[PDB]
Amino acid sequence: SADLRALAKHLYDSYIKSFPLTKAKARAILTGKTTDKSPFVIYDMNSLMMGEDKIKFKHITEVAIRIFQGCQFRSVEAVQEITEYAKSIPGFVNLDLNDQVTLLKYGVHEIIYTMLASLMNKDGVLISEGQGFMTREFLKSLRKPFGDFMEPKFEFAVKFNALELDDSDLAIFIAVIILSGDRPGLLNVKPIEDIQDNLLQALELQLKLNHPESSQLFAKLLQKMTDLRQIVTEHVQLLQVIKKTETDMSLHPLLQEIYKD
Amino acid sequence: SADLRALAKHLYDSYIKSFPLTKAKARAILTGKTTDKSPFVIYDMNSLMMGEDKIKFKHEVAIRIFQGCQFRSVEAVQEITEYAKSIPGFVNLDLNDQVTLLKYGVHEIIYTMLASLMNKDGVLISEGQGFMTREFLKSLRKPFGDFMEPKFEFAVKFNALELDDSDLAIFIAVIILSGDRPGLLNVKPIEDIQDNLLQALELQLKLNHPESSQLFAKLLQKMTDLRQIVTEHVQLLQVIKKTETDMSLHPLLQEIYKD
Ligand SMILES: Cc1c(C)n(Cc2ccc(Cl)c(O[C@H](C)C(=O)O)c2)c2ccc(C(=O)N[C@H](C)c3ccc(C(C)(C)C)cc3)cc12
Ligand SMILES: Cc1c(C)n(Cc2ccc(Cl)c(O[C@H](C)C(=O)O)c2)c2ccc(C(=O)N[C@H](C)c3ccc(C(C)(C)C)cc3)cc12
Repeated sequence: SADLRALAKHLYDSYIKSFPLTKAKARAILTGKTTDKSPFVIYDMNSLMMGEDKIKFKHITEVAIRIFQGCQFRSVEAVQEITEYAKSIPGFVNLDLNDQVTLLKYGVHEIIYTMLASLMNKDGVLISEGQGFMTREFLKSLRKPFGDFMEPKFEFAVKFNALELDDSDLAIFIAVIILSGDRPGLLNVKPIEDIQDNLLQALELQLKLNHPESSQLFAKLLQKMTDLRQIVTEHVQLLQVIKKTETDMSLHPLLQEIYKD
Repeated sequence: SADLRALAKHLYDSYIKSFPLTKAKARAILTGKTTDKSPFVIYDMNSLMMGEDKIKFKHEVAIRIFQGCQFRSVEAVQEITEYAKSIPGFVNLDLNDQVTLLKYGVHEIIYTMLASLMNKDGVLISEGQGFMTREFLKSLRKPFGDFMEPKFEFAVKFNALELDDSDLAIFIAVIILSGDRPGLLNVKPIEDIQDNLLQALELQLKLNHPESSQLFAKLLQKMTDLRQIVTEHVQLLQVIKKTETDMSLHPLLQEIYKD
């Protein structure tokens, strides 16, 4: 039980270090103060063109494309954040290297949607590391197939953010997603599930000591893993339609090499 | 706590009352126990066509097998419907909500209970008196050949938890009482009923499986594997309705597929 506190704090610390924009920092920005500087708001086409001028995005080499490709940049950015984090989970580095890769290959989408929930409200999502805020309505207004890209993630974020999880809770949750013993292609599932049994224990205790008035929060949190998986499925189906019916490229074939799987 | 033991006992009795073929019965048939009579195995044609003699058909071949397979499915929708009414609070909800909860829950319940009738080599049929092999089903002409295999793949993973009926009774309740279903008017009274069911399920597993860590959590993550075979199955329904348009889908099952 103290061992489990050690694990929960350890992961909280790794999560702080590995991820720039935490849920507290992001919640702050999304709702009035802490009133340092408001974010640039993109709400419509014209506010976008000024947003590229002002904020200055790292991914600028249409329009519904250019945003789609910002997500990809940021996703690939995030994957390295997630990989460094995975390496701090007790036992992860000592697993077979083939298993490590597999776990990350399948975990990362699910983890990206989880931490994206942290950056969203009902009305939009923080971009450029907190400097910006793109409206939900604007994203739903983009043409097919791009109008329906972001919406399944907002629908999710609304339900997930209602659980009112802290970063100390998310940190453990993230480690549980990564260590799923049912990913296709794993060679040695035993030690994976051992580690996950420990993370789940720690999550259940964390969840009790931190939210003792919210009954069965543990069970409700594990039920959202269903909703996570269904978003990765709805998203693979969309990448299908893009690679099928879009000149989603030109390209530097060296770019689409970077942004494949 | 005592009240959760009480809810658990109540739901177990409604399970036994509403389902003719329990897991425990299934398991006794599948092994070699003297409590139950060994099944007639069907592993190809002639075995099928000799199984016509030792019974039954339902009450071409891939058509005749899958038409009856749907008949047993309506019956199961009836058995599940009757079980659901026993769950404290369910019948007190909005009527619209009662149907929504069944519309999305039945498939998840059917495939959970179908696991009880299965091991890796095949599946119990005709109330336990036949057994049809996995390879035989897999040899059937496409698209029906690939119909049963996801079910087998889930079942083998799920039967690994070694749950028994007193555990399934509660779990099946939790499935039906999910507040995250499309088109529900008042989620909140549903979420409260589910909150009790999980509390009850938690205790039930800790008492009935004291040596197996995080079975509460391992079990709940299997709902992700169920949702997946439901979505895989409607994809396959679309294809069946176009290739073999000679085949009738029962209206109760018509209404359920619109999601
Ligand atoms: C991390 C992330 C964020 C912050 N957003 C919102 C968002 C919305 C719009 C823009 Cl222009 C954007 O980029 C800006 C410039 C930024 O954050 O700096 C970000 C996202 C929007 C969508 C996604 C997303 O769906 N990523 C999926 C999981 C994804 C897609 C494709 C890949 C591969 C590797 C296959 C290319 C991985 C992951 C991820 C994110
Ligand atoms: C409850 C159930 C059982 C016990 N099985 C195994 C099985 C396999 C084969 C037969 Cl012939 C069978 O029926 C016998 C006669 C019986 O009475 O038990 C049952 C099943 C196999 C499949 C399914 C299932 O997926 N049913 C869905 C609702 C379904 C949808 C659509 C169709 C068609 C092909 C008609 C479009 C069938 C079934 C359900 C079951």
